[PDB]
Amino acid sequence: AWKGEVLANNEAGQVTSIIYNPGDVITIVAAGWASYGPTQKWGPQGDREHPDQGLICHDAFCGALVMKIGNSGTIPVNTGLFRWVAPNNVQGAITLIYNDVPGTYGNNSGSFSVNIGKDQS
Amino acid sequence: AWKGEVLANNEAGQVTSIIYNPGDVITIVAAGWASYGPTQKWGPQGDREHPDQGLICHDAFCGALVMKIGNSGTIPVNTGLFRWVAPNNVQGAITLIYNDVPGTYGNNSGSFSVNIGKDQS
Amino acid sequence: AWKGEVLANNEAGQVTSIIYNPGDVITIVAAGWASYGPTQKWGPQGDREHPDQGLICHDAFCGALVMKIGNSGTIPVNTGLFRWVAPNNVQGAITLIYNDVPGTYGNNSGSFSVNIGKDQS
Amino acid sequence: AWKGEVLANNEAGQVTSIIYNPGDVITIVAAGWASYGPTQKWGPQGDREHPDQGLICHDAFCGALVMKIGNSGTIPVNTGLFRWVAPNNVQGAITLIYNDVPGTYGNNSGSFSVNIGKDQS
Ligand SMILES: CCNC(=O)[C@@H]1C[C@H](NC(=O)[C@H](Cc2cn(CCNC(=O)c3ccc(S[C@@H]4O[C@H](CO)[C@H](O)[C@H](O)[C@H]4O)cc3)nn2)NC)CN1
Ligand SMILES: [Ca+2]
Ligand SMILES: [Ca+2]
Ligand SMILES: [Ca+2]
Ligand SMILES: [Ca+2]
Repeated sequence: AWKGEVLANNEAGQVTSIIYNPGDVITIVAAGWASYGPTQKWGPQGDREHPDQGLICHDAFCGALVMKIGNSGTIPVNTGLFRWVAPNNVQGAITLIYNDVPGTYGNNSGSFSVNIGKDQS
Repeated sequence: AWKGEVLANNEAGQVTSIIYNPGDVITIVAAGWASYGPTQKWGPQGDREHPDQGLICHDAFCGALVMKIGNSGTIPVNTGLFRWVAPNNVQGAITLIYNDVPGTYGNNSGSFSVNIGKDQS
Repeated sequence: AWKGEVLANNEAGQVTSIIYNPGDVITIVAAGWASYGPTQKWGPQGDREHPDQGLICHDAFCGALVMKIGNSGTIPVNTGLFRWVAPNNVQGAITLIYNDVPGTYGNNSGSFSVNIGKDQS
Repeated sequence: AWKGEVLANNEAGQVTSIIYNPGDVITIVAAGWASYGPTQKWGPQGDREHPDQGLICHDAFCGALVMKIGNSGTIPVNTGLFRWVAPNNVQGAITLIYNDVPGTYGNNSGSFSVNIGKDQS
């Protein structure tokens, strides 16, 4: 299991100790407050009212928590995933990332606190 | 396990099929959008900017997801709980509840989706 | 989870810290060597050659590991149980017991080492 | 999870679907009756009275259940493993094998019924 923080201004994402292998079932729970620029902060679902201006993940809101598994595309995480199997046979190290537009991370603030564990299988 | 929705307008909350017993380890993941009156909506951590005017749970923000276990007082859930064990004594059915001031749920809207499961212990 | 020894000469059995509640899924692994009287010893499946002369559990061999849940009748455990649900209407503390004839435990020897855990549900 | 049987007369062993990866926690439960040649039978701990005349696993009795993980040496299983983590650098498919002297499996009989699962980690 892994626990740690994902900073909103960290464009490269936060590598975890979790390697997702074939057959794994995982659960993720994320909490906390972050911003992509505004004074206001949002939780791990991000800002539902904000337009997509070239986000790294088009299937989550600006300011949401997302991830990559190995060489996968970005996958939404939001507040978390319950007893979840990765689609399309993706595998590898899990990296958590704040959803913003590339090159605009420098004004971001806050972080999310994230737990990931493997479940029974 | 149990999956369902918790309406922001329901002062009675949503009973689940999960009975929390001593020593149980549980995980909850919550998502969605709700409001305690204003046009804006917030996720399950609620509105960090809003003062407590008599909330049912003084340890979570207005608009956050909380729960009771049996006849306990309210306990924060927020975006969820990861492999969590209760304080000694609580037992009984989990009921999920939107955090607002009693008598003021009339103008509330939206809902949270929630998954609850028992973990290894 | 619980880990402990169950002595073969212990007619009252070994009460564990595990309380089986409705809906629980459990796993048990048992190991070791014990005798109901003879000089040789057998594992937790007992002695497949030995006739039943009034055992506390008629559905396991003499020298097998069995259990009660609360005030239930005896239930076979043998080498263990994998992700097992109890019959309806059985609940309470798990007590582990060596399978022998009542009043004949005095000449028994050895013990079984047992682990019990609750699984995801 | 894998469920199946391991024949006493199968010298090559039984290659399961469980790929043990770094960090995994596994549980195995084994049951049943088998023999290395005699008309008598033993459970998955094998025959405690029998000398070791060149067994594939010297840390278990003749007639016990043992395993390999990838290209590891043999590891005793006996009646099972409870929430077990492998030695460092040990990884790969789990092969289950009856413990007998090489070249002497042809007179063996019976089988053990075996369940393997991955636990939470
Ligand atoms: C008719 C007599 N039957 C029996 O004795 C059987 C076997 C068990 N025996 C006992 O528990 C005791 C104690 C005992 C003493 N020894 C050492 C002498 N026996 C011996 O060395 C031996 C060796 C081999 C075999 S069978 C043989 O085993 C090989 C691997 O070791 C291989 O698998 C071959 O394919 C297989 O044929 C038997 C005995 N050992 N145990 N004696 C009463 C209980 N009933
Ligand atoms: Ca930004
Ligand atoms: Ca309101
Ligand atoms: Ca006896
Ligand atoms: Ca043989």
